[PDB]
Amino acid sequence: SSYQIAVLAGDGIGPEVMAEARKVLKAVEARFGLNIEYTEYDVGGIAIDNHGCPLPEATLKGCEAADAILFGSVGGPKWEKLPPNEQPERGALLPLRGHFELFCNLRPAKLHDGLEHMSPLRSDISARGFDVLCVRELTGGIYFGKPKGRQGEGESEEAFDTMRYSRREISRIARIAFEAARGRRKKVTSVDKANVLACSVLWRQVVEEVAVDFPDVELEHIYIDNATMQLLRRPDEFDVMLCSNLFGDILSDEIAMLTGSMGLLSSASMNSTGFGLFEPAGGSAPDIAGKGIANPIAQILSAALMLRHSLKQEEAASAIERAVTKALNSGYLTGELLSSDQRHKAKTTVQMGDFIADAVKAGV
Amino acid sequence: SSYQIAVLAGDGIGPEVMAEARKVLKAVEARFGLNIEYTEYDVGGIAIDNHGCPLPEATLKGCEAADAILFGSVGGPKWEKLPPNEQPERGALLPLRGHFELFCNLRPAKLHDGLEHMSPLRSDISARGFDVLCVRELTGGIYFGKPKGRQGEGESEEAFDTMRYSRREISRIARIAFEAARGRRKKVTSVDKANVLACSVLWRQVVEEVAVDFPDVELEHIYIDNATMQLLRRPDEFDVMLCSNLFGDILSDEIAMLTGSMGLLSSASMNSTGFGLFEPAGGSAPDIAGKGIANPIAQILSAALMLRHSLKQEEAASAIERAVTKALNSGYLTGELLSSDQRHKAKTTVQMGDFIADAVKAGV
Ligand SMILES: CC(C)[C@H](C(=O)O)[C@@H](O)C(=O)O
Ligand SMILES: CC(C)[C@H](C(=O)O)[C@@H](O)C(=O)O
Ligand SMILES: [Ca+2]
Ligand SMILES: [Ca+2]
Ligand SMILES: [Cl-]
Ligand SMILES: [Cl-]
Repeated sequence: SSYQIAVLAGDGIGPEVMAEARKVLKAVEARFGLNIEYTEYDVGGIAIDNHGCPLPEATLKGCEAADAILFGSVGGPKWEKLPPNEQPERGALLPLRGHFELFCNLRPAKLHDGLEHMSPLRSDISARGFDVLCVRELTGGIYFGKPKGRQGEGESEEAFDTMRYSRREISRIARIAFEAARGRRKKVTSVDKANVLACSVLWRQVVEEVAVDFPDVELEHIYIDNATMQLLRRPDEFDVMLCSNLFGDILSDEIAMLTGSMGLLSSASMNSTGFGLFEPAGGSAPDIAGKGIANPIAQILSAALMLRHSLKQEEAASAIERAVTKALNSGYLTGELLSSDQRHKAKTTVQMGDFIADAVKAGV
Repeated sequence: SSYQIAVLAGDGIGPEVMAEARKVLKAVEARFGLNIEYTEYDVGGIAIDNHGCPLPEATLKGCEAADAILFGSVGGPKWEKLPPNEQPERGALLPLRGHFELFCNLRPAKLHDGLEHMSPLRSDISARGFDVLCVRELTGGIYFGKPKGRQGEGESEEAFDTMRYSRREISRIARIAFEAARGRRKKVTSVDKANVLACSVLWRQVVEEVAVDFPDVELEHIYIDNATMQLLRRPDEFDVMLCSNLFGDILSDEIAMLTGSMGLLSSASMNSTGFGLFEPAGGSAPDIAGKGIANPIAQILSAALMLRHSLKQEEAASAIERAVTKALNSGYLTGELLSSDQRHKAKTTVQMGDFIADAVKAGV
């Protein structure tokens, strides 16, 4: 019936961009007759300010009462002297993922036509283009493995983290990657360090076991140091990249930055029942906050991921995506998408959201 | 008195490039009156073929009787179906590092003048240039931490690796990085994941403790997912990058590939007594082997690192480096350094070594 969304806009540009996502959602709600109710909750640094911790009890409970979390961004210089476990970004995101079992992170990164010049890639590499989905295991591996901590004092004081995966954890993230490849270009590149790590040995072994169910999908394996090199040089050769938690973290940010256009990229972190956490791929960009400069496209597109993946509102999700395409091909781009001689054509955050929501209303 | 070198040329191009390094060493030996004796030992795939394992007992003992290991490259398709712990690359390199306590890996990567076009970076980024030394902790962390293995069966079978660092391990790699920065551009970027990992919390804490002894060196910290993004985009902003084992592995290969010219880059892995293992940064490139095509500069420069760091032959090391510079500025470049319209000017491996050794002889 009537969906419930926990809106966790966080810090920096999170609120001003979330305002545009919500604006575009309003247009989609009216066009498709969706009944979505939203409640806002403090998270990250504003929650520390307001409630003394990055993930208040009340915010968590709001997320459990929701069908999805629409999440902005967290962190900023203000909290960047806090002891590393009280800090906003890890203190909002890791417990969210752990509590809701959001084991699947999807971060698709593509080079958009006309924006090749912005890619830090050499012009003939960006001109080939790319389109790489990183599928990253989000609730296991070295992030949540135990023992973690430290023992001892002085020179022999040591600290430790345990990277741990079971067959079950690996197979459920691998199926996600194969299924995604199946509807893309039918190739999974599994990324590990199987020459060094026992988790990676089992990782590679299991993802190969999952492959039997996808005889139309090509699987190759690559070590993470090789994957990071190869993506800099021929990112067009990857379709779906399938990674454990630490590796996926590194790789997803790497190809996102290779696009040159992070303010266009969004993220889905989902559990097996369709609940998920939907967010822009970039940070809270505190330096540009409250200035009407941030690109809201990433947050807008996060709301379209939320519609699709949690609310099963595929039409609505697709309408927002095309209203974004339309912006991008009708000269509605924020300042960071424009070369320095074109930076005077920059639209503000409000202008971007206004356009994109008008487009949805107009039947794009 | 008379130095002893264990020559472990390995597989692929390792031998034909090592022949050029040895040729250039002969010229340096004659010019500086150095008495260097060399013994060759099988390692990697040729050792599996010849002795049934990648690091024969006899090879190890040859390395213990040596002042340094001059190491080529290991691995190739031939051994790439072996169970992952019998494989040549990990089976030669990790036990070498562990046995000789080679905790310090130095991999300097710079963009050479005139070779900017080869960098996968966008032209205005490569034109700024860069010069980044990755200092990577090589004997600890998740590579050698215990417990490592697996337990269980079926879906609940799990495997595990332990990332472990002590204050002592961190402080000795950090001093190396600060000392290196001190003689470069006086900045250390320490790379960790302190927002997630207990090893990284202690890592950051300790490297900050080491910093007190280097008040002329700026220290900043960066997370590894951010470091991999930032290096793609503004690699000119880094001087020394200081990393743990897994992270340094990823980062050193990333900036090496950002140079566009891996066949020029070499590696030093050294213990605290000056013994070390010296090797080209790139692999065994099996596809181009025995064809007189491989760039020997990386192996030649590995021999100059060996002279400097193990044999305390600074003059000799410097003479080889300048003979390399001279090649590179006198039109002696192998095929992979030349744009496709200039690829007819390519020199062979023998021609490169001949030139570089002539240059040393001539008093470069
Ligand atoms: C903030 C940090 C814990 C987080 C991660 O490592 O997952 C961030 O890097 C990300 O990619 O969401
Ligand atoms: C082969 C592998 C074990 C090794 C490493 O991870 O150290 C290689 O990647 C390297 O960089 O030397
Ligand atoms: Ca990240
Ligand atoms: Ca490597
Ligand atoms: Cl992991
Ligand atoms: Cl490590």
